[PDB]
Amino acid sequence: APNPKAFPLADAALTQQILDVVQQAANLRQLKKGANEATKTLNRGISEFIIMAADCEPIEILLHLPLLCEDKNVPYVFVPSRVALGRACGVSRPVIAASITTNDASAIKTQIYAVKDKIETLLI
Amino acid sequence: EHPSIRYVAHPLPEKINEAKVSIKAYLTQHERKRLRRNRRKMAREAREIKIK
Amino acid sequence: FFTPATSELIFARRFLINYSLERSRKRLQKEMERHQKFNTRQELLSRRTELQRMANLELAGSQLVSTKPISAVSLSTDDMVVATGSWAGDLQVLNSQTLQPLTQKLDSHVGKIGAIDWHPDSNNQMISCAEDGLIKNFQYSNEEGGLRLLGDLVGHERRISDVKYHPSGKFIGSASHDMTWRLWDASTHQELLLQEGHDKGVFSLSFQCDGSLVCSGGMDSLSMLWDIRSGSKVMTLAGHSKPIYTVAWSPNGYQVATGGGDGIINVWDIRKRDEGQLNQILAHRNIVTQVRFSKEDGGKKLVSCGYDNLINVYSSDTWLKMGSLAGHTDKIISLDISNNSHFLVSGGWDRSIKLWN
Amino acid sequence: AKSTENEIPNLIEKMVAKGLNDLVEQYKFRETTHSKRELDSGDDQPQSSEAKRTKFSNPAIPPVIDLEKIKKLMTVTKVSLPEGSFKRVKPQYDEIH
Repeated sequence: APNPKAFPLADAALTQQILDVVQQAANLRQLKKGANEATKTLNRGISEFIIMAADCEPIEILLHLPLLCEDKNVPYVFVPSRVALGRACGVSRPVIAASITTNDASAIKTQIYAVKDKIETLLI
Repeated sequence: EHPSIRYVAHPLPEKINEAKVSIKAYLTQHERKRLRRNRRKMAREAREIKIK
Repeated sequence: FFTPATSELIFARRFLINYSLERSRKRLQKEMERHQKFNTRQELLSRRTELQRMANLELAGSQLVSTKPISAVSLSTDDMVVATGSWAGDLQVLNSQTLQPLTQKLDSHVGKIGAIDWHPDSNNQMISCAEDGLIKNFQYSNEEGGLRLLGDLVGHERRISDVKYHPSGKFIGSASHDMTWRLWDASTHQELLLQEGHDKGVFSLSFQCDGSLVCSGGMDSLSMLWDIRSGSKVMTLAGHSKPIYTVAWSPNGYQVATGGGDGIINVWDIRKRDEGQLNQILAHRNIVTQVRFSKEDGGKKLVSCGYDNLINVYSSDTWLKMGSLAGHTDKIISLDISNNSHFLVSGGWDRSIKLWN
Repeated sequence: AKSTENEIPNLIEKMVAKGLNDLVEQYKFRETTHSKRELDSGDDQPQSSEAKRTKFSNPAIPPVIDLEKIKKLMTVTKVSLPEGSFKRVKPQYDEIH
């Protein structure tokens, strides 16, 4: 079962949507995988929204990213499966953190925005 | 007495029927390439055999 | 179904029943009196005026607070100062009308502040929750400094959403992302209840102001009205589709009002035994964060803020968007209304508190 | 599990066949996963065409079945009659009986 501190966890459909978005971004180079890269993105400001893995053990290695997001007002979720996330990113190896980055002239801008909105809805 | 002041209830938590959306598991570029390489290779082999 | 017991609860439960009952009776009497002496014209006119006033509120003062966003904004019982929890784990307090700080307290919570409530006994010992996973009472002094904590109350395991004070002052209810909602003994700081009645967490509580009934709004969309005394429920989940992030009663026990993720504020539980909604209200484009009323002290006026960048106000008979409140730049996560008057204090993701006058 | 028991040899080859079948449905992002294959089978169910495409996929994914078969096939040839009824094949010559 998934971690309590990994919050907000997505729901299934939402998770799927997010992964699709990630995949799209990966194809368009508008994504960055990896805790450290996510952090970098956040620092820059380029992060549109952050996707983490709930099933990161030891969860602690993420649980700065959420804080960062909060302090930068970037929405964020955890999805459940790090394997799935990795696959979406385009990496066989299992991944914990990714960042869909900003770029006005993306084909997938609209889609990304939708996902962002959804993420925001979750937060409270 | 009619509604008791002794007991603490723990009623049945109604679990909502969640729709199992079987996940689109994606592939790595490399994985995709491998898939393409192997199927195509197999096909080629078949052709060769079914022509040699 | 699955029914054990405890002695402290029993001791308290009788008291609750007594207190609730007398108060309830009084309320009923008041209501009766009201109908008896009212008229079509003047009352209606007054209501209209009130509505107009609400509409023509504008953003008076937006005072920033904290690094992270402002989870909770709670106006004192006295109605003089407001308390503002931010996500960092700090609960600054501001003299409402001017809106200037008294102190800061980062070393209180480590996690995200949940809700802050003020104690209904004017003697100001506000409570506040967190994802931190513990509630803290704070004996507030205007002069001494700012806040001193009294007692911490470890009951829940997971992160908390919302605490309230039961209108007596002897109890503090707290609901959490764990499955339960838990009522506390104000004096000794020890638990009694734990209603495991939702498949996901209890995201919000709300006591009825008479003191009989508590609506537990769950993350499941199962809003359960618990007779605390009985441990017995008069529920409708058939309100909401997404999670019930808030619930709050018209102080006139007459109504519960649950605000949602679906955005639709559902105002139900009525004299009507069929339990049908006089209405559902379309509150905010995105989600609803807070719902409030204000008939303590004045008249009954629904007010809600959302993740749409708008507060708005609804007539407690009609249920209508009587007026949008543009004022925040970003999301609004919490709000309170001035008991006596027209004077809203609301906060959020803009990372400011804001007044409306 | 029951489904697996009846029709499904549940090896690597079978899995491959299943994958192929799902692709032939249409499926883009590698259609759907297999916990025990059961889920995959269920998913396929709407498409409804299962065990034919392993009786093709083993002929391609290797040709060992083909080899076995060899160790044949008759068309409606010129002057079938149709009393005549035999046609073999072997690579030096198309041997007709």
